Amino acid sequence: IVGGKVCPKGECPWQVLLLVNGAQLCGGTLINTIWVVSAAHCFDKIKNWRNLIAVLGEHDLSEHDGDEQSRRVAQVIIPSTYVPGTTNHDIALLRLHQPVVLTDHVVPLCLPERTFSERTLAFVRFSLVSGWGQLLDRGATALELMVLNVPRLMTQDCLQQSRKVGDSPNITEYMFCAGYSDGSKDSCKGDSGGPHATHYRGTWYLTGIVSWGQGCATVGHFGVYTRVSQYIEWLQKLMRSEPRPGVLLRAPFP
Amino acid sequence: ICVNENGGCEQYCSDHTGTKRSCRCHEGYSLLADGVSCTPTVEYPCGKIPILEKR
Ligand SMILES: CCOc1cc(OC(C)C)c(F)c([C@@H](Nc2ccc(C(=N)N)cc2)c2nc(-c3ccccc3)c[nH]2)c1
Ligand SMILES: [Ca+2]
Repeated sequence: IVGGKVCPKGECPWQVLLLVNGAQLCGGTLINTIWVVSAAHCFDKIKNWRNLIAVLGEHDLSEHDGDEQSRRVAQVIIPSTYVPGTTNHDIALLRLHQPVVLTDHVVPLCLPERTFSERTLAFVRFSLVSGWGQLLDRGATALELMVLNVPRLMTQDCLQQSRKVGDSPNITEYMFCAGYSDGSKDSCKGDSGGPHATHYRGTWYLTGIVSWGQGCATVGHFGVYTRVSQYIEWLQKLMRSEPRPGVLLRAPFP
Repeated sequence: ICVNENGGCEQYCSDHTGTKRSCRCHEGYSLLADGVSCTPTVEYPCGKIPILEKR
């Protein structure tokens, strides 16, 4: 996260840290005690599927304070329409091997209904994005969880306010722009998979996933987030399904 | 009704036959008798921050 602040311990309790062989991989969002929402691109280069860990209640990477809960990831579900190495359909649904225990430091973020997300949440201007990603473009990653408040833009406004860069990926209906074009504030590659959380009438909801952008906090550019509202029914159907052998599962989308 | 200011609902809104509207809540919440407000039914409802709630 560039240009944000430390999220006070316990104030981003749905934040997940994904680890592969103990190394920082990605962020994620807890949506109930066994399910985590992350980005599909987090998993393009994974070979050791059995070495994938989700950490809840994490805050500071340099210390163990007892609030951290580690779980093995039993399943990684990716939509059939996602193509590795490309930007569209950047979402993954993770099933934990054992539920996390809800505490003051581990709480799920509400996965909203599609209609409520499209007609109401999509119009809340500011939302929070968080993670242990880069503090600067081409800079070191954070030891303490960081959070940033970013405004959402309509895609027409994003494209008109952006610096026309060659070979740039298209912003589809499965994405949205959020952030600033002045080069001061943005989420970064190490924040990939993390939540874009929206407040509405005293409750927080999942609206986006840190997906992509041109560098980190690049002048003339905004962060691009997976538009979670497009995947509500796809996520709900999978959460009601029985686990299947093997970690990776490609599921039909829609 | 739902398209306009979330039909007055705190959380979810469903449109019915005529000027009928039903508000609903995420699991771990119950709808109050005002028919719009959602109250937690569990210790750790989704989207609420315990350290801020208890403060
Ligand atoms: C579908 C993903 O598409 C991507 C396309 C990219 O560039 C385009 C312009 C082609 C790109 F740079 C990324 C990087 N992510 C990222 C995220 C947020 C921002 C931002 N400014 N808000 C900028 C970049 C990235 N993340 C990883 C990664 C993260 C963890 C584990 C494994 C890989 C690799 N690359 C992803
Ligand atoms: Ca720690």
